[PDB]
Amino acid sequence: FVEMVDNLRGKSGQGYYVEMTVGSPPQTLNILVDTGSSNFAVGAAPHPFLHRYYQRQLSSTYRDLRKGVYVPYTQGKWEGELGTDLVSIPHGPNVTVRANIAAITESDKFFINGSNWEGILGLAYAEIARPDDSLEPFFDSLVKQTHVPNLFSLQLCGSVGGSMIIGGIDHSLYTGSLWYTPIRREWYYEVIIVRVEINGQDLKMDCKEYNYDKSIVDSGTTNLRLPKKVFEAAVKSIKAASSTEKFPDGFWLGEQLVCWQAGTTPWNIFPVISLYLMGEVTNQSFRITILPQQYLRPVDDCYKFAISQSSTGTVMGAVIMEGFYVVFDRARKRIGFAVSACHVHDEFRTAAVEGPFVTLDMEDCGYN
Ligand SMILES: C[C@@H](NC(=O)c1cc(C(=O)N[C@@H](Cc2ccccc2)[C@H](O)CNC2CC2)cc(N(C)S(C)(=O)=O)c1)c1ccccc1
Ligand SMILES: [Cl-]
Repeated sequence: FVEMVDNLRGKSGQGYYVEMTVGSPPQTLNILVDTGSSNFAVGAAPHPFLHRYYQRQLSSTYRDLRKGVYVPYTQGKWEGELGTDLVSIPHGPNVTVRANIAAITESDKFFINGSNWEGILGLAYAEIARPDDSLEPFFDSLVKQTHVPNLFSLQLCGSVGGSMIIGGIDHSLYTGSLWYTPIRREWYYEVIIVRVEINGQDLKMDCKEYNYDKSIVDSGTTNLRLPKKVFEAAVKSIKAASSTEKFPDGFWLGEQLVCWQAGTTPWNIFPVISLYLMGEVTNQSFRITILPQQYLRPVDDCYKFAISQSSTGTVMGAVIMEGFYVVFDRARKRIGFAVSACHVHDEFRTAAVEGPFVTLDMEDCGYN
């Protein structure tokens, strides 16, 4: 699928986007790729931060749906006007579909001043689509209206780059074997984590903990976010493996940045981290392992701590995704992980995907 290879750009900390076109003739926009949301939504007014925006009056295929949408985030809020128009992805399959568009007419703390994107492509399911499940998401319009197979894969390469392969997989982007975890239910890309090790040390928690109340795969979130009760323990252990050097008790966020002279970065006082994921077969699991490199983000070389808490559940943000090629195999209701060809890896230890493991009572790990 060489046409689609390297079709993502970005800057550290500012997200991964793909170029799309909207309306007739096409208007070109950069659009953030987010697997943790389900609306396609673009700037539609001259917000000053925006390099460009969808100008509906210039498109003959635009059709008004005469309905509004209001999407608060955690911090990031937008409001827009629903319509539909002709959408296409230059570095994607050679098709065009009529999809839903939320013309963003007002927003607070959503756009990033200095970024080079103007929109968001929500790749999750109708169930979490705003205003409600009737608003069909982009990918579902894609598949229903063309021959494009019901699947996509992401390689996010941590100025950033990567690939979104729409409709398939490209073997050039990973090594070894793909391992697959079921999508527990189609709303977010929900999965079940069944064991967590730090440096190989289990945290011997109840595994219902690791998924309280969700575990999810989300390209639109920077961090590995862990549930309150899990975050606490994770922290204690990673803080314990790391006690060669002290650090502010607030830096284990969040609340500060940490620093070492460039090259002085203390890589190894940090443990690799492992999530075991439910496998395809009863009582079988597999693990994904990431480096401190993945969860220590460049912001003198000052890094942030990419793990954090959530009353939301686990969020396998880009901290996770950067180590792997992730295949969203909607057709078979499963997600696949393979070691990424582009992940950042030193010479002492690299990211890994391995199995099979035996693990009992995996069903018991799904919070209900
Ligand atoms: C842009 C940046 N995202 C961020 O840096 C960032 C974004 C979000 C955020 O909420 N992202 C949105 C999409 C969304 C995307 C962009 C703007 C608004 C909404 C996404 O739909 C969230 N999905 C959750 C509802 C399940 C959340 C956080 N976390 C709270 S955090 C501090 O724990 O990591 C960080 C980023 C950087 C690199 C890679 C990916 C994303
Ligand atoms: Cl439609």
